[PDB]
Amino acid sequence: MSNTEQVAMMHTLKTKLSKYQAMMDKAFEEIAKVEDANIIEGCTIVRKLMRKVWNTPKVSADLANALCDYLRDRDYFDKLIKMFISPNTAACDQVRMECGKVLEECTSSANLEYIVNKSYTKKIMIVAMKLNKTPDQQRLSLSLIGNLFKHSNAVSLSLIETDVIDHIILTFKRAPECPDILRHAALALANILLYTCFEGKKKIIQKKIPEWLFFLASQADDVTRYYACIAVCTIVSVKEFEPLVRKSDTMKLVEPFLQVHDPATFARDYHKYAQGNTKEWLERLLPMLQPSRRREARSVAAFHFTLEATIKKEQNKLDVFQEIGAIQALKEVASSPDEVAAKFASEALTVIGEEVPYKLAQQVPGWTCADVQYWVKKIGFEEYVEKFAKQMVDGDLLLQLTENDLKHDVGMISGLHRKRFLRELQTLKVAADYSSVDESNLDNFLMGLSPELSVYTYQMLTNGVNRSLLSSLTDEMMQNACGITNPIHRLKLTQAFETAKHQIDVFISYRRSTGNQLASLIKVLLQLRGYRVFIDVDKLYAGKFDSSLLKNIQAAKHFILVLTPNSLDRLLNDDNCEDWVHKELKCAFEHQKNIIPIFDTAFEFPTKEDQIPNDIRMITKYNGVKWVHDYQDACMAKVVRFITG
Amino acid sequence: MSNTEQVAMMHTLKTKLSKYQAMMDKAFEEIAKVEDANIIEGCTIVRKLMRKVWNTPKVSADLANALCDYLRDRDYFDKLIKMFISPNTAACDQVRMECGKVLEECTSSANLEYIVNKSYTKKIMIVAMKLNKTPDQQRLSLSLIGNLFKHSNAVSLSLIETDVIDHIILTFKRAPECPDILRHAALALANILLYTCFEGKKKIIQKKIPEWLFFLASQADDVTRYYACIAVCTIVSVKEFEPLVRKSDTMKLVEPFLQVHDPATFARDYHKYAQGNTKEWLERLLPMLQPSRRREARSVAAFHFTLEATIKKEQNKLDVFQEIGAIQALKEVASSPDEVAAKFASEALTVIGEEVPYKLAQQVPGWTCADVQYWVKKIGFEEYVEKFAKQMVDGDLLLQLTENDLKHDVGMISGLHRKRFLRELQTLKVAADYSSVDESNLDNFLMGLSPELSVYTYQMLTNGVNRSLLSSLTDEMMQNACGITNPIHRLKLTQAFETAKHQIDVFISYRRSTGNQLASLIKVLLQLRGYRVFIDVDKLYAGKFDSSLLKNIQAAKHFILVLTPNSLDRLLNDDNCEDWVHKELKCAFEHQKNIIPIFDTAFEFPTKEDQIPNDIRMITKYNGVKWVHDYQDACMAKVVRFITG
Repeated sequence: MSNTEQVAMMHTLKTKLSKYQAMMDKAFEEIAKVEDANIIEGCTIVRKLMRKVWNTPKVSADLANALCDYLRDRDYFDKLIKMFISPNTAACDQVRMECGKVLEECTSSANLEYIVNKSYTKKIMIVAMKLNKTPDQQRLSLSLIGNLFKHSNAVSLSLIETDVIDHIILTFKRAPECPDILRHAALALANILLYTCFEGKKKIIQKKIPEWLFFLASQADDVTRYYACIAVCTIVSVKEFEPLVRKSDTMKLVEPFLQVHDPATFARDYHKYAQGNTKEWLERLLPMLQPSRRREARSVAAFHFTLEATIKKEQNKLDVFQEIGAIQALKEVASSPDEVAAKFASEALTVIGEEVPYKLAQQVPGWTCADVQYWVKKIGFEEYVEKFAKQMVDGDLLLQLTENDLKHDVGMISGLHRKRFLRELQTLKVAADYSSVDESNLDNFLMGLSPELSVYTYQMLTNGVNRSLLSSLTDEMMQNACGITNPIHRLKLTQAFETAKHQIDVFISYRRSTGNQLASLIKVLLQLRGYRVFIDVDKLYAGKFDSSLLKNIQAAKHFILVLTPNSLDRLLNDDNCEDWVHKELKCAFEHQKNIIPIFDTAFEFPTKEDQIPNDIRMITKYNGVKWVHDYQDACMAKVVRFITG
Repeated sequence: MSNTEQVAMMHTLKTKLSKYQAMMDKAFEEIAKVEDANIIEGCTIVRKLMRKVWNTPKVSADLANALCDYLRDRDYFDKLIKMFISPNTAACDQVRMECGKVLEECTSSANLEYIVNKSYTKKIMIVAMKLNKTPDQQRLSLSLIGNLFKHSNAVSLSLIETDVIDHIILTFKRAPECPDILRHAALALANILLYTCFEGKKKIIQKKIPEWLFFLASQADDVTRYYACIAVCTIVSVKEFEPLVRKSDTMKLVEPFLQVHDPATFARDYHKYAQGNTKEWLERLLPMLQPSRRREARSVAAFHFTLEATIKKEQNKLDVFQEIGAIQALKEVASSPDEVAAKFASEALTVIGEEVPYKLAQQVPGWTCADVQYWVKKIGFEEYVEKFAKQMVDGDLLLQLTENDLKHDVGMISGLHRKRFLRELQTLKVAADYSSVDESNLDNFLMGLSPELSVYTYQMLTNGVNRSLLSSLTDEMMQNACGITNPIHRLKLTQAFETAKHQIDVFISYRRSTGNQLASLIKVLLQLRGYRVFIDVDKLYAGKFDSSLLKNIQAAKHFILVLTPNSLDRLLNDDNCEDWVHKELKCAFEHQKNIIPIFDTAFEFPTKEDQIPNDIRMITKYNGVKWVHDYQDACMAKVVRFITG
């Protein structure tokens, strides 16, 4: 499998993770409504998504795992557990069903560990035992039960205390008409046997489980038979229980069942149930290959490891068999006289092949020059690798590259070759993880905004940009400092800040008939001293009378009221606030403007002050400037003092 | 056939598909009225279009198929089915007829599969059996019947349960006068026999069908005879049924009927009926070439395969005979002592010739360097191919090319060579599918806007443009980022975003005798300022006063009122809205015009403002301009400011 494919996988993973995180959040909004149909629909969407994820060509396992992690990280998993185990869920069993199905999809090793750490284990087990009303409930029950049985020996042994084995027996005995029940039963038995001590195995066997595994291995369903063969061969792998399985006759079915199948053919049937098979479950199956075990057990183990090798080739994770050392046991079995086992082991070793030179870390800033060399080589620029080495290019340096650097320091002459190269580098830039350095999850943010914007991450990050600062950038800063020359991309992120939401110094109020002199004079005089001073002289707009007359007051810090003879007279009995000086002054009072009356020399307050409306009457008590034409400069200085405080 | 022709075909296909999709939509808008003449006319147009499509020089089959797909995709096909089978259609059987004729054109393999998937099959069958009232009904009936008989064995067998065979017999027996009836009968018999199991074949034969096929093969019509010869030779190809045909002279007619024709002459005759001939129908005919079958059956099969080879040469799909392996059976027959069959088989093999090196995928971004090399070669740039290879050019890179890249990295020195090359590349760009990457069918949108604009698709798509954003682009973004340097093309898409929304600009209201000279001057001054400004004097014609006065206001955005010594006067107590200035101003308010009073130099509002009707009273509290004759230019500047903000 190529480095182009390593990149494509990483890229796809990051991309679809970002996408499915968002879609999962939407589905979790329907869950978080806490309404039956919405929880059902949300869980249905999550279920569909998780299955589609598992059906994704090769990143399926990683993408499933990452979403299982995200479910824990978001507490979505915790919420599902609570909204499954809660007795209130009896209001609609279909809510419990959909929650349970999702939990089934999400029962990763780390999710089961979470369940154990939070001690939900027995609650979930009992609630699975309560899921019994229909074959669907029974299948889901046996599934969740069997999934709990993928945790360590102590947990399985603790769960034996529930006597769920008898519940399992009764479940398949009730509804053998469903092959999927027989599958989930045989699965549960395989899992518990694989994940239990000698004592617990003995307790399981006492429930006539070898004879029930004979029953299961006698069914028409190859997946049930596969699990039944694994389960009995797990028992057979223990010396003292071989006679009990011999008495069950199941070993006599085992090898013929394997003989009439091929692991890779069975893989295509088994895929739906192969999804979620894991390293520690392989580590526990590995002992069944050993020459100490029965030919039957060795044959099952060999067939199984070939099947897994097939799947792990597709996943590009054949390394697991080297990590657990299974390759040695396969060689032993391939050399053994157990022809069936030896064939399957030889076939498994045929699938094993050879290692990758490097698995590249998605944290590409951490790349050594050796990594860059390998990448460059594999993307088909071999003749330049020596020059990259000579230039001592590293992960960080790659991310900074421009065509000039190629043109000059790499000496890479073809513009076309540069285009080609840069396309790969852009792909890589998008694909790369930055969480190594991105404290702010700016990468995640950009991906969410649009995936390609990932390309800019490292530049802006290294310029010291972070997720909080994005609000504050000009198109210039973006374009130049962050190098986002594409205006389309700039527009996209601009839309984020367009959607992230949701001055006058002095207003002059005056009498239009008489304050006209003093007010505009004040306007002009204040325009000397650098104040923005505004007044309804020469300015009105937008048709129906301009509400600017109050908006301009709201924007103003200071409110000057010109008081000329009889200026206040029309405010008398203006209780309906019809007078515009009233509207202006009321607005000033409501918005706590720094209000200054300026008294013309001839001004006098109205005799009937009590007739001034209550909301504005306070103006008769206010702090103001008696305007004296003789002392205009001093009067204006006083006005400025009231403005400056 | 050249790659230039592959491109021309692909181009034409994409082009005419876009066109005929739009035309089909128009016809479907007539159908969607659910009114007899509109359904009839729409279906008539679709029928004409489908026949014209079938008459299209090369791409006929693909274009027909793509439109059959589009019909399903648009649910147009579903609508036709419903509007055919519905009992309400008995209101006008001509509706059912036109729907049925269109369905006949549109009964591709996938369309028949749709019918089967939706279980409409028996409903359509029975309704076809009800189409019996005229020779036209009978022909269409036998057609739809025969078309249903081109689905797989189980469907044909299920339709035998209707005893439609007796209906078929009675139909042609009723109307022997019509060659087209005899054709659709012989077709239905050929199809059902070709698409049925042994048991169903036996049931068909029991309806005296060999003797009816004698009758049909005895008729003067060569197309009826062809189908009759195929039908009997289908029966003759089955061991137990040779005597059931041999009871009749039909095999004795068969070879002489072939002998007096040439497959290519018959192709030109049969064309009308040669349309729609599937691979699957060929796959079922292939066994009739085998040396196990009669000389008659081998002769029919050989003649037929020559005829089909003739048509598939024209359609550029000779590959079918390699895919189904018919070439081997033709070689066997060509080697056989069946001289007539051997001649036709030799002629068929003469037509077969040799394969194309590549059939290019219209998804040209997916092209390998090998594909580009092949393209470059075939467009007549062979001497550069090695340089393209050396430059490692791919599908994506081709789409990015500029003359600079040719000039430098290809070292294509002739500007003329570049022009020539770019012309082909533009053609290819237009022709190419992008749906591989275009989530939004922006390609389709651009094509619909104008086909050549396809040229820009890949650039803007790779810049991250999508169908939603197009509204929002500046001429700069278009020109520069999207590279649409042709302003004409920019204008075209500008028209699209103009018409993504949705003349007198300013109306002048006045009291006639006092707005007068000023009102007129306002028109003149605003016309000097470029506004199309009109007045009460101008816009009264050939009818009632209101009915010409007011319409100007709705089309205007801006509404000036000249306020004057009798402006508002006649509005007082005008509760019945009798005053024309009232009607004008009310209309302005109702349609939210940005209304601006212009106060004459000696203007006063009515002090008895409370007598102004409530719907227009707001005008006394409006943003206006005091006209002062001495400052006419400043006043008009102010008017412009109120208009523009």
